[PDB]
Amino acid sequence: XXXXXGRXXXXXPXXXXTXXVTXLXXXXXRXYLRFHXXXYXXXXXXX
Amino acid sequence: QYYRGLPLYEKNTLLERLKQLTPNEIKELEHLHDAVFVNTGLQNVRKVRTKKWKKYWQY
Repeated sequence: XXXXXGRXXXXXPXXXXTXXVTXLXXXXXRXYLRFHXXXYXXXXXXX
Repeated sequence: QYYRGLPLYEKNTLLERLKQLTPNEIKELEHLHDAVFVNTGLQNVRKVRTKKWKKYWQY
């Protein structure tokens, strides 16, 4: 019906500023250290 | 009014506008229509999913 010259345009529904736009194509119209290895009792203990 | 995203057209005024346009502008038309269709679909799924997520958080 609406198809024009081999083009299948059929599958279409047919029934501030106020600009006007064209329809169908819109455009303007833990762990804490332990004592060892912490450097005491490694220089100490006079007993 | 709108079919999916597109508004409804009238036969008489429509059959003139599409006669006006150029084959170089049909591709742009297809892509604008894809954009509007997918945008409407995403709007709908957004509504549905937000309802379901509210129910999920409540549960």
